[PDB]
Amino acid sequence: DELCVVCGDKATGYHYRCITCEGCKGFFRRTIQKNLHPSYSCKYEGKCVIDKVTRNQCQECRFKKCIYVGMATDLVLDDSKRLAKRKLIEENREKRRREELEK
Amino acid sequence: CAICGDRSSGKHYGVYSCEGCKGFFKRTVRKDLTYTCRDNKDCLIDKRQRNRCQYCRYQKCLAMGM
DNA sequence: CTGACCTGAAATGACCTG
DNA sequence: CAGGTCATTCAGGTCAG
Ligand SMILES: [Zn+2]
Ligand SMILES: [Zn+2]
Ligand SMILES: [Zn+2]
Ligand SMILES: [Zn+2]
Repeated sequence: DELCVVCGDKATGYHYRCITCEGCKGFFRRTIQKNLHPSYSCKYEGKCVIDKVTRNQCQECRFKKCIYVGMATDLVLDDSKRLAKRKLIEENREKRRREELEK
Repeated sequence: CAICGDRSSGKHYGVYSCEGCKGFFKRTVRKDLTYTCRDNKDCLIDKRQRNRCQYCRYQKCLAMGM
């Protein structure tokens, strides 16, 4: 763990099974969550360079690179699992009623 | 540890093992589900790589006796 | 839209109990 | 060394720039 396997920037640990930076992590998550890939279209031949500086220049090449290295699209929670998580966190915040139950 | 590379906290269940593979196996069979390797049960279980694959680590547990 | 930074569940693995 | 703790160590959401 140290450098992002997709663009070479500093990484923040494992994300979707790969050592990546917050940049590639966020991009991947949002592409899967909103199914944005189909609209991604390289404007040349899919050979664009993806490095810590050029990563935002071609969305399709950046996503095809995330797939190639092995980022797990299945670790991006579907709507039922995402909503269940928010539900859990919100209702857990019921520590409030207990705080006031102490005294 | 007969599983990873880490030292053994003595014997547990089916063999001498670390508290990592100990806790891991302690939890596994209790709240049990079914791990599934993302690869091909090749995942080398060692100190620095043990948490990467729960399939291989679990099979590795019962494999070496546990 | 991006990504540096955040919140908190959940898993791991240290360290005690008898 | 079966037994429990339970402080510590990767998801989705946020919003300025
Ligand atoms: Zn990156
Ligand atoms: Zn391109
Ligand atoms: Zn071990
Ligand atoms: Zn495996």
